[PDB]
This record gives sequence, structure tokens and C-alpha cells, in this order.
Amino acid sequence: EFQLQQSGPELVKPGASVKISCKASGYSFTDYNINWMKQSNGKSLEWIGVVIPKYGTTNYNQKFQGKATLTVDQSSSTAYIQLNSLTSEDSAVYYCTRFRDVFFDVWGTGTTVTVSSAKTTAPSVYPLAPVVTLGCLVKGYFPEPVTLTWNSGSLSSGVHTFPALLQSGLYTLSSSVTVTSNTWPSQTITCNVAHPASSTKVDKKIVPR
Amino acid sequence: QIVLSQSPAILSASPGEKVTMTCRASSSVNNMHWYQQKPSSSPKPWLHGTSNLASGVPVRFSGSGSGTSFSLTISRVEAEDAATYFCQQWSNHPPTFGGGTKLEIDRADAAPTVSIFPPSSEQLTSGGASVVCFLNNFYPKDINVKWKIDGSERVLNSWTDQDSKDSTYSMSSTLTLTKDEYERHNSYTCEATHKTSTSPIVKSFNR
Amino acid sequence: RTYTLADYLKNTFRVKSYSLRWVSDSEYLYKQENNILLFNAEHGNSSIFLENSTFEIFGDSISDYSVSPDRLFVLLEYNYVKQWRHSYTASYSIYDLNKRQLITEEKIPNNTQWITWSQEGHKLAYVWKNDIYVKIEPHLPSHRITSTGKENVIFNGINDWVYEEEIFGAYSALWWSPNGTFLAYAQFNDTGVPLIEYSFYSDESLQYPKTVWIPYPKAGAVNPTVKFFIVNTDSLSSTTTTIPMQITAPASVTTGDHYLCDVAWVSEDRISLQWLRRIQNYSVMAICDYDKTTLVWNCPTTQEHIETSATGWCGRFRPAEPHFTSDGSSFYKIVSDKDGYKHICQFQKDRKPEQVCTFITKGAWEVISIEALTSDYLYYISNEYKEMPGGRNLYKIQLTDHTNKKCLSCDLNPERCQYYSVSLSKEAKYYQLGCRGPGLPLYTLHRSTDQKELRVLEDNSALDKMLQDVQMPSKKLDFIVLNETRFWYQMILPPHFDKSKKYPLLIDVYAGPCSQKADAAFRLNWATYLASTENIIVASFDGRGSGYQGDKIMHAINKRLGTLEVEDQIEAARQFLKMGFVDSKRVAIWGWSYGGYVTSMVLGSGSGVFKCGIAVAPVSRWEYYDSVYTERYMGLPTPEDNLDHYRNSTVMSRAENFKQVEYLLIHGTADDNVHFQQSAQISKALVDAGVDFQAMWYTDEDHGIASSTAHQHIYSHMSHFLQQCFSLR
Amino acid sequence: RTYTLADYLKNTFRVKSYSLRWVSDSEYLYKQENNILLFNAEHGNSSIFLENSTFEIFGDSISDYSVSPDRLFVLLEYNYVKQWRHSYTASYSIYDLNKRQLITEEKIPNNTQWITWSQEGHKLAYVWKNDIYVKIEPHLPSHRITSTGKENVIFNGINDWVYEEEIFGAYSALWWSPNGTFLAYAQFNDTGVPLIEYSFYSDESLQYPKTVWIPYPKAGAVNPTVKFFIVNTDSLSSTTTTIPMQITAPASVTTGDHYLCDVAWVSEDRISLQWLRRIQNYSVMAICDYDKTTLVWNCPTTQEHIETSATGWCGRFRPAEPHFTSDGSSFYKIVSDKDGYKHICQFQKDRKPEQVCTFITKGAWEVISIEALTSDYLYYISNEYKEMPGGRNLYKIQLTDHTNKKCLSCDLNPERCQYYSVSLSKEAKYYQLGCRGPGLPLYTLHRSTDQKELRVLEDNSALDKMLQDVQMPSKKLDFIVLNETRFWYQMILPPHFDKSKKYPLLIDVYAGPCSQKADAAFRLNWATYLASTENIIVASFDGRGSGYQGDKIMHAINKRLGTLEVEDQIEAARQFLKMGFVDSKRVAIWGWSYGGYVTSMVLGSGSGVFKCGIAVAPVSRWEYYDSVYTERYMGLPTPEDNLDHYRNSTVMSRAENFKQVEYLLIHGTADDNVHFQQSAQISKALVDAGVDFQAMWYTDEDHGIASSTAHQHIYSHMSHFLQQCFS
Ligand SMILES: N[C@@H](CC(=O)N1CCn2c(nnc2C(F)(F)F)C1)Cc1cc(F)c(F)cc1F
Ligand SMILES: N[C@@H](CC(=O)N1CCn2c(nnc2C(F)(F)F)C1)Cc1cc(F)c(F)cc1F
Repeated sequence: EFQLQQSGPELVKPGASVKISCKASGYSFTDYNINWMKQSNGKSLEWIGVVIPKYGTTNYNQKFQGKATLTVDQSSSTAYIQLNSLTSEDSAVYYCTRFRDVFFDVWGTGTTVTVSSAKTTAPSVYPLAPVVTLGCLVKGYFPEPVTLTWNSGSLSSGVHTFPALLQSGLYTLSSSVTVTSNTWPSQTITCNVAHPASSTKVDKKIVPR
Repeated sequence: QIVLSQSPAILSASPGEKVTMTCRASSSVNNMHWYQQKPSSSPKPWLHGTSNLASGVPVRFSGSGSGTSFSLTISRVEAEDAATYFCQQWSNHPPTFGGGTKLEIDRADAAPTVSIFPPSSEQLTSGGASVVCFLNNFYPKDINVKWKIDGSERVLNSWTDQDSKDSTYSMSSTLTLTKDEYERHNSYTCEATHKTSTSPIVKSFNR
Repeated sequence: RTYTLADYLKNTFRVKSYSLRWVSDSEYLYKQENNILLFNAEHGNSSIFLENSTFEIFGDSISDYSVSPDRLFVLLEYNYVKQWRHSYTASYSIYDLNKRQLITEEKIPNNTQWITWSQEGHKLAYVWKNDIYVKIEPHLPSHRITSTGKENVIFNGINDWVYEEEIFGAYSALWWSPNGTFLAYAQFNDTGVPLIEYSFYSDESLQYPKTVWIPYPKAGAVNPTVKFFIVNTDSLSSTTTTIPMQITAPASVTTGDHYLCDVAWVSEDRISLQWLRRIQNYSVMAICDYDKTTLVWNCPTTQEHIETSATGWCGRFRPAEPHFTSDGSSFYKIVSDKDGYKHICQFQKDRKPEQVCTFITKGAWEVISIEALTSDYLYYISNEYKEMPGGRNLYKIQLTDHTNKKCLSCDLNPERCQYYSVSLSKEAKYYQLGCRGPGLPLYTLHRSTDQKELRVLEDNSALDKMLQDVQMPSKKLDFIVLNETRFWYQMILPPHFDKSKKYPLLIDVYAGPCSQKADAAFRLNWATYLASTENIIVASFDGRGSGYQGDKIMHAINKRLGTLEVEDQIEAARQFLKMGFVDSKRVAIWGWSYGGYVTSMVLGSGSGVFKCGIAVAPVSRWEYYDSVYTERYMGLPTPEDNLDHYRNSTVMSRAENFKQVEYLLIHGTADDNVHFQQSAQISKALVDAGVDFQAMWYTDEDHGIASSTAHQHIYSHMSHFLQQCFSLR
Repeated sequence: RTYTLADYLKNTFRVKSYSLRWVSDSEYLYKQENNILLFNAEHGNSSIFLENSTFEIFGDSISDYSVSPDRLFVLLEYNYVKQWRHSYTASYSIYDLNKRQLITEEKIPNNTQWITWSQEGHKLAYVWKNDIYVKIEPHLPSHRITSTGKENVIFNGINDWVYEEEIFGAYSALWWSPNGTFLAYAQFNDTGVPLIEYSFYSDESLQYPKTVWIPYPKAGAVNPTVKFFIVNTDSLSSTTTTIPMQITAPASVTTGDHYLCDVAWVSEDRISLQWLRRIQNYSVMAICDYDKTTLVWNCPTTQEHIETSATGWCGRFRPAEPHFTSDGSSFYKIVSDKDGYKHICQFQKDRKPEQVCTFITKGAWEVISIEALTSDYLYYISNEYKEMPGGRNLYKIQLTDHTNKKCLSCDLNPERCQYYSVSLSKEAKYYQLGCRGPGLPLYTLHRSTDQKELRVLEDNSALDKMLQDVQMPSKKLDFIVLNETRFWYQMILPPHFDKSKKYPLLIDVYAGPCSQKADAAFRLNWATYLASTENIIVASFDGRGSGYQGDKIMHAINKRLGTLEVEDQIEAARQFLKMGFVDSKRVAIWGWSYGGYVTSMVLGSGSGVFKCGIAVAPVSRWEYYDSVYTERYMGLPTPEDNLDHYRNSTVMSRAENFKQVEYLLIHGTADDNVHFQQSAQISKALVDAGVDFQAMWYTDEDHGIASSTAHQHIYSHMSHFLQQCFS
């Protein structure tokens, strides 16, 4: 019923600044307050600050006083966080949350934000065949988020989306899927790789060698 | 501010067993909160006021405590409960978090499905050759995968999170090489030493 | 069902109250679901002041708030850390009301020991690491006043241990001027003061226990020294050096050791300083004026007002407050008359050859407090109505014609309400009555001219429900005649009390100097449980030494702090046995703090009246307790003064007599007030005498034993003992 | 009438004994009570040595005496002030026996921490303000040996807290050479060792309580360091500066933290030093020789005898004492077999290729101690006779012929005596037998060649005539069988114990590592009152963890001090229920010290076997107790080692289970051994848990609670608790 939704993933160079929103709907937006969090890829969470949508009153953490700046638009019911002057240390996932004067009872989708001097790069897709097990090796992109699905959904069981790994400025995300011996030789199966930043809507079907 | 210490990092327990969970503070806390987070997803609200359920949280979960030692008990753990937990404090501003309470599940054993892939005609086009190998569905996470160039021992690994469906793990071993070095030898070997085995597991392809 | 032990401990039946803060002459502030609201008493409406979302900004860490007199800034207290009874530590941050945001430039530092707004305007002063700071504007840098501060040695603008506890009853030792030009403050030096040292074990993770230490002047030991100062806040600059100015003298009190025991601003260039000797039968109220041509505060002998006492000590616990008029000439003060009765009498700024003051009240009763002073009327509380010392009612008196003495709260509800406490407005044109007992507490708003009830703020309607199926005890306030004079007592009788039947009797005792256990207040406490469930009569008695009944009764125990109130508690029991509803074989006595000393002395007397008894955090001998309190009633522990009674009024001297009784000794290990030493000595004496007793320590608990679980444990542990003593379980 | 509590506390029935100090091979001394008398054993006559008047000049202040080896001087101890278990301070004055008058020139100073004569002659060495002073002649001035001493920081010739309590078991840390040429001593440094701090309230007159503080190394905390020195006593003059010679500990030991645990002079130019790592599973016995030319004590690698233990720790509580021969080449110590049984192994001064040694005794039993070693025979105590770990008998074995294996106390009186202790002469010509139990104690004199009783020293007949109208209890020593292994127990049965009727059971427990409650000794203590008067069966059980029964049993609790011994105490109770003379609805368990910990763990187990129980001065968690004792069994409390079990085996973690029982917690406020902290944490855990229990502190009492009035009070209070619990 109560929905929170943020902007998509982001990339920027050192010294630059970014802004990410937190749209909300359902509850009376002016009543409850908005709190923001930070979490590195393999560390604990970290509280940044808080805002009240009604008056736009802010209160920041001492650690993020001279970095993050919070604002809100109550007409559009959308809260914002403005991160100024980023470095490689700021590379982390950010969340927007609501407070019921008790605890963080509502949470947003979550957004990864990377900071690096390297320019954006597009992924390469390869069809893997058994010469029952299929595959779809994605190799040679950068930012982080590469959405990989089979037939735009459909296949769920047997899927093992392995998270990406860095290799000399090249992210390598592999995948797999398994079914019966009768289904694949006849019918067509295809993996659907997608990377927003570089603008790529890639398709590749698995062909018998 | 208050350094919360989760005890311990990762903890395993079978389905239907008791599971206790504690968050140790440094100074003092009036009311401890808890949050569940599945890998690659936003944290979810679980227990507010130490005991009370959130709007949607099931009835098997409940906690209590005071001072510098609060708790959260889980009655009969299910397969879906396999997710990381965090303790939150806000009796003293600024609020702090724990560290890591990865709720593992103890399941039955199963051997890894050893598949293999040579480089496709598309990847050879770029002037390279990445040999890939797959290991799917297994509880024992310990393994010793290794490649051999017709005998000579020479890799990029990537591991899956715990499945909420069946609590199993998986692995993908990728071997990146050039097209010139790919056209220098014949056979390619992908073996492993898994818990549910002793000697190397055989699986290979030939040109 | 009955009012069980669980109902008391878990606190199911909650007795409500109505707290409010008078901001203006006809406006106040009140809380509602964590939302502080503004009420205007001019109409019958309310306006939203500051929402729960604002306090939520800091989470649940908000312990308290404080709005400035100009209603433009709010002081937000958070990260509360208790120290002693009144002293504590907290972080702070200021909220702007117009701009609706926090002031994050030039902030208040961590571990701020005290803060205060000025009387008029948004000025801030605060104490940090025993040094005073001044902040003219919330956004501007703070000007440092003192740089002598040191932990547990030099205190600037805050009281040490003994001054906090026994003198001011508060941690703060700084006072703003009316308009805000000056800032007065006291300085204490604890260099000679010896240290009490006890162990704090902390949480189980701590491997080696910490040794806590406090500068604590025990009876006869070296006390702290005091120094009063005033600093001009309007002349503070970073260019010039901030130079406070010291008020010296009086010459009479500075002959030996002395105390600063009250201070009040009369005008912007006039201030009254109350002083007191170590021998607390001599008090001087020196009014001092600011000579701006030489920058020194002048204190002549003509403006001094001496106060003495041959029978005992000055005031009840200290010389009372002087309430000055707007112009600053006349001031009213509660003083004992020639008959020995605390009454309001008028003084002028100039003294008289023999300072006789015109007493505006003469009756055989005492004035409790002066609540307000207007241009043409005066508000006060007394124990006059129906000749009950345990009663409290609001009275109004005229300054011109003294005979005009109307009561404000007497017949508003004479059955339900016989114990009132009032919270008046600035110029006293509106007021809130606080009915405490003997019925369910009631809170109402009123207008001063018409004495008309505007509305009912809280009447405990929720508490009226819930208690519909419980066997409620009944309180019985009455007296007896002993040796040609009245002595009032109290009895929480069991539900549907039958005079024909005999019940077990428990004497609830404190019986300290100027104490009053027998009153008309309502309480849902441990005594309610013992009557409701266990059918035990819980009694209380105000014998010789008790207050609010003249200085003949109160000063009867002068230099004799453990003899009359001991024997009068035994006599009270014998009188209850004569009434014929008390089981003589099942009579007990219990008390906390001073009550523990009385309980212990009663059991050690060997009267044979009491079967068993419980002492919680008892004083054992008076040499162990602090100087200010002890030397007020006792002398100094010297052969020249009163060492012989110090040596004779100890509990452990009477250790052999405990064989005739069952004794339960309880004491918290981290008690800073009545140290664990005292019980440790008692127990050691009982061991040497070969008498068997029961004991209980509470790890890391102080004098209150106010930790939730420790509070539940002690009263549950005491219940088992009392059941076993009376053969109930 | 019965043996009442009053009889125990007033101590009307004194269990007499016979002490003595063997001066020569044929003569010994003993106190009449008024005087001391010299008894020659070859004769049957007496010779008065030192009269009552000689002490009476000092009054009742005389606490002890010490006659010199040459019989010319007597060291008179007085103004005794106790410190810890063994440590104390006292004034001293030497008495000339020949001239019969006191030496009043260059006398011994006040608050002397330790004194001792040399092995031969009459040379005195003494510690004062943590500094050693040698005194060749009673009237000569003292010679400072060291000047680094400081209160609670540097200790010269005396043990600090942890060394006194756990390692040596005494306050003295200096050793004279056989001929008074060298004086060895240890130096400890407590700089870095954290402090325990508690309040001592003292007598009523004291206004402000005093804060006592001791350098106390808790489990995992910084231990004190140690240094060994030897000073040349024959070359001490006021012109030349005294320069002691330092011995370096073995290189294998000095890699980390370590201990010095035992010192024994082999000869004049030879000495044995026993070392031990902080991880107490590795002990090196380095024999060091004196270099006459370069003045340095050589310790070659070839003279280092290593001891190890994979199952647990070296020795019982520490590596055993080696007994060297007069020549000083071969020695004997008690060491574990391949089966894990403590027996006497024969060693030489040089080690053998892989530390092999010749066991002169064998079988499923253990040797207790080695009282003497002569040129012809070896004397030792064992628990072999009748396969009784509880029993004690004097044995004798020949050096060459191992099969020549006698017993000198097996058949003296088999009913009255199954538990012996021996005090031999200077070279095993005469000896005293000390029959402790299970009958009334018996003391006799003997000859070594022919086992002939010369006279009865103490028959306890005086006690016998008083215990003829009292209802005496009866001791039942026996065992049970669990998993094909026999665990022994004892039971103090009430007078005329009727097996048809059912009685209340009280489990007396200590159950520490290498402990033995179930034995054949006679005791007229608190247990006899509970049997005689209250008709309560007081029982004890030596489960897994107990010693003198092989290292398989003793090392079962290694790294695990709160699991086997506690549940074996529960299991032992279940066995007593099956026997059919125990009232199952009235069973309790009490213990002091480690027993308090076991009691507390048993009560918090949740077995539902025990109704109530009393823990006196209990350990709560092992992080609080000292390092040497705790780390010997538990190791270090670190994530890399054994922190998990440290956190698991706490009493506070079992707080919620105490709702099923009635618990009495007792602890002295001035306990230096098991600090009041521990019970304070237990009580705080029970309060948070919402459990009701009973408590009692004791102001300014230490671990023993041995003060007269405090001793009477605690046992009266515990007696009331059991009366309330059972009746
Ligand atoms: N220390 C005493 C304080 C007191 O009696 N009052 C509170 C402060 N006070 C009082 N009257 N005026 C004031 C104040 F002005 F200080 F607030 C009474 C109470 C007290 C008395 C004892 F004998 C004892 F063992 C402990 C104890 F806590
Ligand atoms: N600290 C312990 C030492 C000991 O058990 N022995 C005394 C010294 N000793 C022993 N066996 N050999 C030696 C000695 F060689 F060290 F002397 C027995 C005793 C002990 C154990 C506890 F668990 C406890 F809570 C207190 C306590 F006092």
C-alpha cells in the first residue's frame, strides 16, 4: 500500500556531485519523516541524516555533515539527497526510509552509486553451448548493475545469477540454467543481457554447436 | 557513539530448530530494534519495541532483553528465513548498526553438477578465449577447484548467495586466456575436490 | 481479584497526573501523544506548537526539552546520562521556531553538565568540564567565563556532591539576572575533602572492577569551601579579558567554616545572598547592590538579616526563600514565630535594631510554601483546614488588610480532595489545582478572580475503571493524645476492614527530622498490596522530630538524633495494640534510608513488641554520613561538642538485642548517599555477637535501587520475608 | 545426645595429632605445650631443650620457633601478621643455646617478610621491603644482596600473589646451597600486571573505608615476569660490591611468556631449574653447572629434560619434584606412564636420545609422593593397596632390585588405618607413621630396618573417652561402574543407618582438577553433625576430572571446566536414588571455592534432581580468576583459542534455571583469591533474570572465612538453610 521508489544506479568521476530522489505514495507524505542510510558492498549500514517533509527541517550525522545535503518537494511528494564532492570512499549503496516515531517501518528499493575516473563501457554477450546445462557469459562492462534474465522472465528454477567481479576495469558476470534433455534440442532458449548506462538491449540464443 | 557487536558473524541451524539472536551494546539501550536483509535487496522491518511485530511480520518471531544485551528468538526456522539480520539502536543519537548476523540454514548434502564450456565462435572473434566451468547445487561450500594444461597446474571465481528455496549454493569458475595461447594445447581439464568426494572429479572437453 | 504484587511491579494501574509549563500569564504548554501543544487560557482553544516529528529527528534519545522565554528557540536535551540524584550529563542542540531548522554553527559540546535560558530573552549559559560558558546568541561563539575548573576539585556553576544533595537540592549553581545583564555563580573547592571509594563491577564483560571515588565530607571531616561571583554578560568580548567580580563576607559567618544556602535576584542591580555557619544555628541574608562607578558589589551591615535558633537549627532543612516585591523593598519569608510556628512575616530591605517582622499569620499551624506574590495579593499553602497537619490547601491573603484570608481549594471537593498542590501563572491570574488525595487524583484549571473551574484536565477516569474488580484498601488518617499533645498517624487498612477481627501490623517508618509519613495523599504502592492481598495493616506515625507541627515537636531531637523518634515509634505500636484489631504476635516494622536506621534501632531496643523487621540502605552510625545533614541535627563528633551521643546512637552497639527478632538487611553496593560501609559494619557486629540474620546486597545499585529488575527483586524478596514472618505462605 | 553444631563450632572434641621436627637421623623435637623436649630415638629417654621461660620473656606473642641445623641458635618468631594463604610478616630475635641469651646487636628489623637458616651451620638469609639480606653470623651486620625492591612491583626472594598461590604454594622464593656458599633467589616484576581493587572497611572506628589493591593477573591479562639469580655468600664484604649471577632460561621457553616452577640444589656446583611455558603443556628441567673461572652458570642443551602432554597439562598441578642422589648424577620424579599413570621414573644428569626413562613401578595405580631417597632404598606413598585411590600407605622399593617391593603400613591395623602419612628421619633410620583414618588417628615411632613399633606417640584415647555417649556417624567408602570404569564415592551415614528407611541427601562437592573428596581419612567436621544430629546423608563423588586414577580421567576436562565434572555430580546423585535409601524429594548440593562453581552449575543445569543448594565463595566465570590456574586447564580466552567455552561455561548464563531451585550465595567482601566480583555478577544476573534467591556477604572476610565468629555464623546460617529446605 505504502510505496517508496528511488532513481536508478549512477556513475561519476572523482570531485563531482550527484543527486538521487525518493518518491513516495499512499500515506500522507507531510506527516511522517524521511531518513537516509549508507552501506558498502561488504560492510554494515551507516546512518547519514533525516528530514521532515512538512517544514523541510534537517538533521545530519557528524560524519556526513559536509558532504550530504537533504531537500524535499512536498507537492510532488519526493525527497532528495545531494552528495557533494565524491571520492572512491563514497562508493556504496544508499537507501531512503520512513520513520513511524518508532523505527524504520518503510524502505525504498536501494540504489548503487559508483565513483571512478574510468569512462563508461558496454557489455559483450556470448552464447554458451554444451558441445543439460546452458550459460550466458557477460564480459567487459564497468558501472555495476547488469540485468540478466532468460526470455524476459520465464526460467526461474536452475538459475544461478553469479554476482559480477572486477578484472582490470572489466566486470565479468556469468549465469546458468538447467532443464530436461528433451526441451532444449528442439525449442529455442535465449539469455537477455541489459546495461542501462551504456544503452544496450542485447539478445543471444543458445545454438547447438 | 554506541558500538553494537553482533554475536557471531554467520550462524547455522536446521529447519524446525530453535534459533536465538543477540545484539551486544557498549553503553546502554532502552529499546533494541531488528532488521532483516536478503542479499541484493533492501532491509525489511522485523521487530520494533524488541518484541512487537511489524505490519506484515509473521508470528513465530519474537524478542526481549534490557541493558547491554538484547535478544530475538525465532520459533521453527523455515527455508524462507535464510537472510542476513541487523540490530539497530536509537536510545542515543546518532543511531548505530550491528555488523553481520547471516542466518544460515543446515540442510542435507548433495554433489555438485560438474558442467563445462569451451569458448564460443563469438568470443574467438575478439582475439581471445575464455574457458568456463560450472558447479551447481550443493550444501558443502568448501571445495578445491583447479585447472591443468595437459598436466601442468596453472582463474576468476564467483559464488551465489543462499537460496531461500532450498538453501543450496553454487559456483562458476572462469579461465580467461588469449586466442594464441588457446591454440597452443589440446585438452582442457576442470577438476575439483568436494566434501562429498575424495579424488578429483573428472570433466573435460577436447578440440 | 486483589491488587497483587505483579500489578504494583509491572505497574498496570497507573496513577496519572497533568504536567504543564506556564509560559505566559494566561498560556501554558502540555504534552499529548508525544506532541507538545500550546494552550491559551484566555479562550478555550489550543494551537499546535511543536510536532512529534521534531522530537523524532533525534529518535527516542530525546529525554527533555526547554523553550526559551521569548518563544523563539527550543533547547533539545538528548543522550541523557544520570550521575547522582539531581546531577546528570546530556548533549544539546537548539531548534529555531521561525525558520524551523536546527542551528548547526557554534554547537553545545558533548557531556554538558548544565544549561539554562535567561529569565528574560534567548540568552544561554552552560557548564562544561566544571567551567562556565556564556552564549548571547544561539549561533554565536560562546565566551569562556572560568578556566579554573577541574574534575572533582574545582566546580564552577555546579554543585559538588554535598551541596547538590543537602543544600540546593539541585545540580545547578548559577543564576541569571532578571533582564539578563549579569550572571551569578558559585565556586566550590574540594581540595581538602576526603574521598569515599567503592567498587563498581559494571557489566560481566568488564574483567577488573572499577574503583569509583567521590569527594565526600563525612561528619567532622574537611568540608568544601565556597566562593560567590558575578560576571557582566553584556560586556563580554573576545578582545578584552572576561573578569568576574567576587562578593566577599559576611564577616560574622567567615569566622569559621560556612555554607552558601540560597540566592535570589531582587532587581537588575540588587541581589540577596543567604549564608550559614557550619554550626547551623546562624544564618545571614545579605542584600548587595552594584556600584557601577567602581565595579564592586557593596554589601553593608544595614541590609543584612540575621536568623538564629536556640532550640535547634535554622529553617526546616535550610533558611527559606525570600520573596521580594517588584520594586525590591519588602520581602516575605517563612519564619518561626515566638510560639514556635512557621509563618509568613514581612521584612523591609533595611534591618531594624531588633529585626521584628510583622507576621501576617498567627494560627496554630504552619505555612508550607509561598507559591506566588502579586502587587496586591499573596498565594500560599498551609495545613490549617480541619486542623490537620497532614492536609494541604491553597490560601489567598491581602497585603494591605491581613484579615482577608480566603481559602481557594478547601470545599471544592472535601471528600475526594484534602491534599492540594498548585502551579500558578506569571502574575497569578490563572492557576492549576493539583488534588493528590485521599481520593483519585484530580487536576483542574482555574481563574484567579472568580475562583471558577474552567475545565477538568485529568480526573483519572481510566484509573476509575480497571480498579472495578479489585479489593481496594482504605486509608484512615487520625491521631492520638500522648503526654498532653496530639500525634497524627496513618493506616492503610485491608479491604472491608472488620474491627472485631485481628490483623498483622506493619509499621512503615521514616521518622527523620521534619518528615511526615502521616498525610492525606493517595498512593498505589507496596503498602496497597500488603493490605489488598495479604490483609496486613500498614501504618505510619509522626512522633517527636516530625515537622509541620511547630518547632517544639521538630527540635525535640536536637543533638539526640536516635532516641525519641525511636521510642515514639515503639509507643505508637503499643497504642495500636490497645485498639484491639492488631495481632500482638505478628507486629513488624520496615523503612528505607533513615527509616532503615529507625527500623534497626527499634529492633535493637529489645522492647519485645516487634517480631521482625526490614532495613533497606540503613544509616548505621552518624560518623559515616555526610557533614551538612548530620551536623545540622547532631553536633560535631568531638569531646568538646557531642562525641558521646555519636558513640551511643550507633546500631552495632545494640547488636546483642537482635537475637530476639528476625532481621533483613538490604543495601546497594554502589550507594553514593548511604554507603555500603554502613550495613557492612552492622552485619559485622551482628556476626561478632553471634546473632543470626538475613542479608541482601544489590550489585551496582545506588540509594534508590531504582533499576527496573532490582526494584522488582527487592520488593518481591521483602514480600517473601514478610509472608514467612507472619506465616502466610 | 548427638554430635551437635555447638560441639563442632566450640570444638569440644579435639582430634589430636603428633607433630615433630627431625634434627638428626636419630633425634627429633616436640612441644609439650609449656616447653620443647628433645627425644633421642636410640634411647627411650627425654632431654629438655628449651623451657617455657624462654618464650615467656616475649609473652604470648611468640607464634613459631626455628632451631638452626647446628643446634647453637634458635630463631624466635613473634608479632605474626597474616597476609595471604602462606605469606605473612613478623618480628624476629635470635637465641643463643650455648650462652643461653639473646643476640641484641645487629638484630632483625620489623615486618620481616621471610627468614630462613642455611641447610648447614647457621647462616641467615631474610627478605625485608622486597630486598634480600644475608647474615653470616647472628651478631654480624647484614649484607644487602639487592636494592631494586618495591612494594607490589619488584619482589626479591619472595613470591608475588600468583606465584605464592598457584605455582610454589609458599611465600619463600630463595634457596640455600647444601653447603652455605650460594644463595639462589628469584626476582619477580609486576610492572604491567593489572590490579584488583576492593574495599576493606576495617573496625567500626575507621571513618572512610580503605581501598586494598593487589597486582593480580587474571585469565589472559599481563602476567609478571621472572628472573633467577645466584649470589656468592662466602665472598660478601662491605668493600667489594655484591654482584649476583643471572641464569638464562632455556631458549625454547623464552620464546614467549613462561614460569619458574621449582628449584633444587643437586650439589654445591650444580643446581636444577624447572621452567614452564604460559601454555602449560611444556616443561624444561635445565640442570646448570657452576663455572669456577669465568663465574657463569652453564646450562647446556644436553642437560635439559623436556616434559610434554597432548591430552592436557604437565604434572598434577605442576611438574614434579626431582630427587637427586648424593653424588648428583641420577634423580627420581613422579611421571606419567604410556598408560597415563603417575610412577617413579629413573633419570640421569644427561638426557637420552628421545627422553626415555626407566619406570621402577607399574600397574593401574599411582604414586603419591617421594618422602625419602637413600643409597640403598627408595621410599614412597601410593594408592595401590586394595585398589583404593582414597587409601594411602607407605611403600619401600630397592634401587637395583625393583621386585623387592615392600609395604610398611599395610597390615599395622587394617580396620583402624587405611590412610597413612609419614615423616622420616634425616637418612631413613627412624620414621613416624601418621594414621589419619578411617578410625581415630594413630601416631607411632618406628625403625627402618625391622618394621618395629617403638612407642605410641598419640592414640587419641582422650578423645575416645568423650565420644562414648555420642551417636557416631559411619563412613562408607565404595564405588560404582559407569562405562566400564569405576568411580569412587564416600558417604557419611547417620548413626545406625537403616537401608530400609529413606534419608535426605547432601552432595558435598569440590570436584576440581586432580581433587579427591572420596577418601579414607577421618574428619570430625560439619558433615558429621548433619549425619549425627539431623540424620542427613552427606556424600561426595570423584567423577571425571579427579586425580590419582590415571590421566585418562584427570585430563577429561581439558579446555572444558564446566561440563563433565558437573554432570557427573548429577549422575552420581541419580545413582544414589537407585540404591533405595535416599528421599528423592529432599536432595541438595553444597560446595566451597571450586565446589561453589560446581554447585552453581549443577543448580543451573535444569536436571530437577536437587531441591536446594549453597555456593560459598564461588567462581562465576573463568575470565575473573587468575591466569596460572585458569589457563592451565582452559587456555587463553581469545578468539584464536578457547574464547567460546569461556563465554559458555559462565554461571550467569544459567540464571533462568535457578527458578527451579532454592539458592544460597555466600562470599567474603575482602576475598583476594576468588574476588567478591564473581558472586556480585552472579547475583546481578539472577536479579535481571527475575529469580528469587538468598544471599549473605561477610565484611572483611577472605576466601577461608576463617575468622572465629564469621566461621561460626556461616555454618549456623547454612545449617538453618538446610533445616528450612528439608524439614
Ligand atoms: N539527604 C537527605 C535529603 C533531604 O532530607 N531532603 C531533600 C533535599 N531537601 C530537603 N529539604 N530541602 C531540600 C532542598 F532544599 F535541598 F531541596 C529534604 C535525605 C536522606 C537522609 C538520610 F538520613 C539518609 F540516610 C539518606 C538520604 F538521602
Ligand atoms: N588456587 C588453587 C590452588 C590449588 O588447588 N592448590 C594449592 C596449591 N597446590 C595444589 N597442589 N599443588 C600445589 C602447589 F604445588 F602449588 F603448592 C592445590 C586453589 C583454588 C582453586 C579454585 F578454583 C578457587 F576458586 C580458589 C582456590 F583457592
